[PDB]
Amino acid sequence: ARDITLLECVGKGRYGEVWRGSWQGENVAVKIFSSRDEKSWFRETELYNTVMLRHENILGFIASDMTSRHSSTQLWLITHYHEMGSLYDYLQLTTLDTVSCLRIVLSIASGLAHLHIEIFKPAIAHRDLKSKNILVKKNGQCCIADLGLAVMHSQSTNQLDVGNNPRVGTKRYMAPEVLDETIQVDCFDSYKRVDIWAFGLVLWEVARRMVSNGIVEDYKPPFYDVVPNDPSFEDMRKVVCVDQQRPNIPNRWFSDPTLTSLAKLMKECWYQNPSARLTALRIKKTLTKID
Amino acid sequence: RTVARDITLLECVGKGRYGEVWRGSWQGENVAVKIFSSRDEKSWFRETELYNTVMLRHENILGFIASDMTSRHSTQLWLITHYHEMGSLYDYLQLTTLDTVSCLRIVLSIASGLAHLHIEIFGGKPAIAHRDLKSKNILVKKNGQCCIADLGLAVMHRVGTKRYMAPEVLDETIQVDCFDSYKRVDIWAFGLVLWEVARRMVSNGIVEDYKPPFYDVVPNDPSFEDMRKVVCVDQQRPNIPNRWFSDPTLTSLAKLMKECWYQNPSARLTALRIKKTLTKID
Ligand SMILES: COc1cc(-c2cncc(-c3ccc(C4CCN(C)CC4)cc3)c2C)cc(OC)c1OC
Ligand SMILES: COc1cc(-c2cncc(-c3ccc(C4CCN(C)CC4)cc3)c2C)cc(OC)c1OC
Ligand SMILES: COc1cc(-c2cncc(-c3ccc(C4CCN(C)CC4)cc3)c2C)cc(OC)c1OC
Ligand SMILES: COc1cc(-c2cncc(-c3ccc(C4CCN(C)CC4)cc3)c2C)cc(OC)c1OC
Repeated sequence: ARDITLLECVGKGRYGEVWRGSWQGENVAVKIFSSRDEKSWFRETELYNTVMLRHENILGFIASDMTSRHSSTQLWLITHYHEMGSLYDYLQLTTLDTVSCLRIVLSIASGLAHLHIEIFKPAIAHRDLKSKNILVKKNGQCCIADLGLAVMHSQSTNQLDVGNNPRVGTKRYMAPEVLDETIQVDCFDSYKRVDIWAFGLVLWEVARRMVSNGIVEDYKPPFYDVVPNDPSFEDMRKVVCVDQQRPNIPNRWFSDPTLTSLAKLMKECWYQNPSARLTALRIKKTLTKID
Repeated sequence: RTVARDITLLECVGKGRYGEVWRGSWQGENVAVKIFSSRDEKSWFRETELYNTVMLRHENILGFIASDMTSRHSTQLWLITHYHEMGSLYDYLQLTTLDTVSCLRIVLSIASGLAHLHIEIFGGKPAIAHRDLKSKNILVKKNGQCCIADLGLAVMHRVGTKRYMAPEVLDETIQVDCFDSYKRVDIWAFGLVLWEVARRMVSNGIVEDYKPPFYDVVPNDPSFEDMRKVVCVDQQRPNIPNRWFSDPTLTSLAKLMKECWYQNPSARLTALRIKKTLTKID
């Protein structure tokens, strides 16, 4: 059985559309790519051909299809379906206790460290980490989605595959070295460091929604207060590179041991010097020790 | 909205290192399903990337339907195309002789497919070199035209089958930074295909047996070294039988295949010049 039924659109954008569908009675997500984003479809297909990629905190792959008759091409990616939707969605309708906040950020760190670390599976940098690319599971863990911009590297064979996708990361989550275009494009470690920056921004988005002493912040995206709505590449460069802005730590976090620890972590994701930033493994280890 | 992805696999029509090819059906409609071996997965990725770049549509190119990747307990890679029940030119030449019209129709259809691969169109398509042209990678259609198959090694602007390698590939002098070099390698291979087909064309009651190129000078599964010695060191070329020189079509085809086999790659005819020559024969 390969028959798939499309039930409802759960997402529409420049990237294409995502549909909740049914396959052998089980929900599946079906991403239909815009022809503009054919290189992401191909790159995502290459990444999911890695057999050790499979991980509880990585969106689980089912199939990839390129179909064509005459001059018309369809590009499908079929994955497991997460009915609670993205972290970005989830954070806007719920506050978190300490246990939920740490389960979410530890699971994202565990997924990110699984991507970053070579197994003797190539080491993989994501390059578009953001709360819309993180899905919430019913067990309270998250999984990382969208490997369309991913870079691969094996130290074992001295291979670096940066792909040929002209797509760039989400402007709001771009590291300073990405915004000022100084990033070392033939250095694998540069791409892991951009992920750590983005992860710091996701930590901040999540921590704002953890209640302490009866106080919580509203859901906001990174840099909500310092850039125009729908910020341009230049808008983000101004705040991150010229103004040296970082997300503000609400003073109320400093009364809570958990939020104090998370504030320290996210600040170690945000050094302008990329080599100063924590590794995904160090972040995983710190979050394992926090309670 | 239902998406019927169910492909029945009905009979296996090919097996080998590459994996297997099956006659399949999708909604009553015959399809060909190439199921790749782990060994040959790079050929699935190269052909998928090519078709994700340019959706080739040509009567003399095997018709693309789908590239499918499925997760199992490992990854299955399927390429789905149009089905040609008459099979490969290699298989077809074994149990059939040709007359002048069918011979020219076969080789002009192959030239047309190859010129279409090779030509850059702006607007369009990149220039494409095949890199494994041979009679096994050509399929015969019921209208008596062929289509070129297997873009697994194709390059846009594994190694080729050793028996069909051009001198510059065997002696490792191919100018790898000039895209025209890959075109010239295809033309050499096209020359050998031409020779395989022309042997099966009847004239004055005579035909040659089906033989693969260099059948008389190298073993079955010839080594790289076996091929280099024949093609590069001794500079041998396939035999033109005397009986061809009594027939104006075979005389013109002998001249054509000779102009595909120059040791100097830049002296070889282009696919477009071969097409023109073939339109002036008979
Ligand atoms: C992969 O291959 C095959 C696919 C199909 C098939 C099945 N449903 C729908 C379609 C379709 C409908 C409409 C559009 C376009 C129309 C123009 N508009 C501007 C945008 C949308 C594209 C595609 C197709 C092509 C049938 C086939 O054969 C009978 C195929 O071959 C096996
Ligand atoms: C990011 O990337 C990919 C994501 C998914 C995916 C998987 N499960 C569930 C979803 C989902 C379901 C429902 C909602 C709701 C929540 C908000 N509400 C206002 C309407 C929408 C959102 C999200 C998605 C989007 C699939 C993908 O590919 C098949 C993705 O591409 C890699
Ligand atoms: C995912 O996988 C496979 C799918 C199919 C397949 C089956 N029915 C219908 C389709 C179809 C085509 C095109 C559209 C259009 C509709 C109009 N809209 C504006 C743009 C999109 C919709 C649907 C396909 C692509 C066949 C396959 O095999 C031959 C597949 O591979 C196993
Ligand atoms: C070269 O390459 C590819 C070829 C094909 C392909 C397409 N149509 C038909 C065929 C075929 C069918 C049947 C016979 C024989 C078997 C029984 N009888 C004694 C005579 C007939 C031979 C050949 C094939 C093999 C598909 C591919 O991929 C999907 C290929 O890969 C690019």
